[PDB]
Amino acid sequence: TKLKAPAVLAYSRKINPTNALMFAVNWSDRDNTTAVMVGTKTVAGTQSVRGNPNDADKGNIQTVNFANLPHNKNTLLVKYNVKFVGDVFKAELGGGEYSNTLQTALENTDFGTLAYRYVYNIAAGRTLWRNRVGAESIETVITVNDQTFTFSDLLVNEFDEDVDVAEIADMVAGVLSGEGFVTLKVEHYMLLGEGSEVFPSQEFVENSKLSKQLFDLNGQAAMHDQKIGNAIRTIDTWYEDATTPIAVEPYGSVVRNGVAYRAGNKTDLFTLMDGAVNGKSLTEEDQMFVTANLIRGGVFGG
Amino acid sequence: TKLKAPAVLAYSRKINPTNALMFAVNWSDRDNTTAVMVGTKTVAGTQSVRGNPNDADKGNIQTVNFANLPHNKNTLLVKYNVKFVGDVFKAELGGGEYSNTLQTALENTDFGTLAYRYVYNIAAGRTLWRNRVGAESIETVITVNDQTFTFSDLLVNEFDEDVDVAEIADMVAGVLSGEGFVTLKVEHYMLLGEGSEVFPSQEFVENSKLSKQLFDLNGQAAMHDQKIGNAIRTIDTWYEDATTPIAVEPYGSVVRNGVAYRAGNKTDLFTLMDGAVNGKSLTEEDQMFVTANLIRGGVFGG
Amino acid sequence: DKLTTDIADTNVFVGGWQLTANPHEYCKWRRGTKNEDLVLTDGKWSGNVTTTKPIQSKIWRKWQGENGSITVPEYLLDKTICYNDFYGGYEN
Repeated sequence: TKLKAPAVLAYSRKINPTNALMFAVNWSDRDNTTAVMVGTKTVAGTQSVRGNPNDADKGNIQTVNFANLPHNKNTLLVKYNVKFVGDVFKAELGGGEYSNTLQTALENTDFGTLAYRYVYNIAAGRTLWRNRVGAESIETVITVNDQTFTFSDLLVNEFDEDVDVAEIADMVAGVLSGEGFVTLKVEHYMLLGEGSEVFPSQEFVENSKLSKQLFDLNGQAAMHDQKIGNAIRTIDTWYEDATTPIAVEPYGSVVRNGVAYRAGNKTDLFTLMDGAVNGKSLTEEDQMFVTANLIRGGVFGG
Repeated sequence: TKLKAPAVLAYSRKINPTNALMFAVNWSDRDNTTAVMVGTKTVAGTQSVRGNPNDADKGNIQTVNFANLPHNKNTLLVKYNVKFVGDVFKAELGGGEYSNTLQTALENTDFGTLAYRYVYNIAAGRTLWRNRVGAESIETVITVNDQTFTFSDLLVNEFDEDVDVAEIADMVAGVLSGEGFVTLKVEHYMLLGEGSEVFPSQEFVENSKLSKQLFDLNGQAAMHDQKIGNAIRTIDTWYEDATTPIAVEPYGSVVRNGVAYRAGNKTDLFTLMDGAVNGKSLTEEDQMFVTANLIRGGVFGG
Repeated sequence: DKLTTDIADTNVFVGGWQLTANPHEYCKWRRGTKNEDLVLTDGKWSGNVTTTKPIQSKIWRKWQGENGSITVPEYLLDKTICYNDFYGGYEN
């Protein structure tokens, strides 16, 4: 026995968001959208690094990218489309023995809690990352198969029971449990104030003159689709000493805190995945974690 | 012990001001706000550069900006929204092996005084550097959670007692010590005189380029958001040989004076946070300085 | 075979050559290589130094430096001495 893995085994992304475009609107006039633009501003700092104090003198003086709301509109709108996709247990490019034993292992997983946590991360505005900082009110409009759901300020770190989140999560769980797909056009309205600086996705650059460069599409401020998709799967509350939901990862790994939350304590994806294939009984929360990693995607080879 | 600081450790900015848009009003006609336009006059002159002696014969048609009040309005109005945000102890890139120790070492911070000095720098006119100079009348209106506050005569150098700043400081300290945000719409009306020349903030030009760029949003004179953020945190009167409040820097460093006040004398932020996570007894003033830096934010790694 | 009881020219019984400049030219006290000195000034190195990062695997103690100078042979001046906080000079 002991089906190990295909070395080539990989799964695809079952939750595909678009690039979250940023627009400037008013809280009452949400139809007059204007492209928030990514400009560049120059900056004179103080050269304050942790190490040597003898270069605290003279300017830091460099250019960065900035994106502010114009001072005639006080609301930031974030447009994206999240497409949940079915056939989640089939391997896109992995094998056909290990994948179907994993399919039969997770065939009784609770897709309802999975879909509710995804639609809650969409609806509470967790896809907004620092744009929620100092927001009067966060209104999320989710249009799914010609049905508009409006959400007020929900508490994000706890997945409290809401009937409209459960309503959208019904078709999202129906998609994720079987075949098919569903599309969620999500519009965020946050009253950031007139002229408030917004926070689009920053870019990775090496030889650029900009110290910080924001992601843009034809100059319009936008968030990365991988950033939005990372904030979809910030549902993991089933690791050891769970306090806050972290992103669904094969190791429970957060880059920012610098510590993996499921590595070294036999609660990672690969040990539970090999156990689920080899026939030991999985509990419900780690079954949901393994299914969440399957619909996240990733090469589970090695 | 020996809790060594993370290399990725950073804090977000917690005092977020908008760009200070500048308008022309009268002293008794405060509602008619006309936007102060940056004019730009051309100056004819040959180029004189060190690297190109062959190009000094002809060229360098430069066109330098300026910004005065119009000849029918005698009051300059400066509008900006300062957004104070809470949970200043949360590290955004740091983590929680060091940032959680900082939470539990700076919980005894008197945020009342911190916030007082922030709102006093807001109200007294620290955010109006060269255009409060020579003004026969200074006025500040703060609108906060549908409350209007009026300030006329506050000397900016010392933080004297006035119950109006104190009133706002209460809700500002309640934000900064706890969770949430507060927004102060600050409009400064300074009576400089009929057609007096005003002072927007300056973009960085090269050694060559043009003489001086004034800060423009959509053609109208304004001042930088980080420059106002320099004004708000200008509360540091707790370094050794403290004469005037300086901007709270991780090294206590001012660029324009060519000296750093807290660098190289064991009062820099980094030694104080390592002392806090190693648990030696801090006084109230340096702990307040550390909390002011964490409110300011910035990456502290090495 | 070097510290012998002869006078030679670079020897120890030197006689006749003390009159000449030969025992001070061919027998040089602290005869070293050319040795130029790359100097660290406030964290900023002078010549072809290029600060690098050490492996941070097992370092117990590492003290930092801002001033001072390093003595580099002229042979290794051709390439960057690549000064580092943990181990000083090398060939990389």
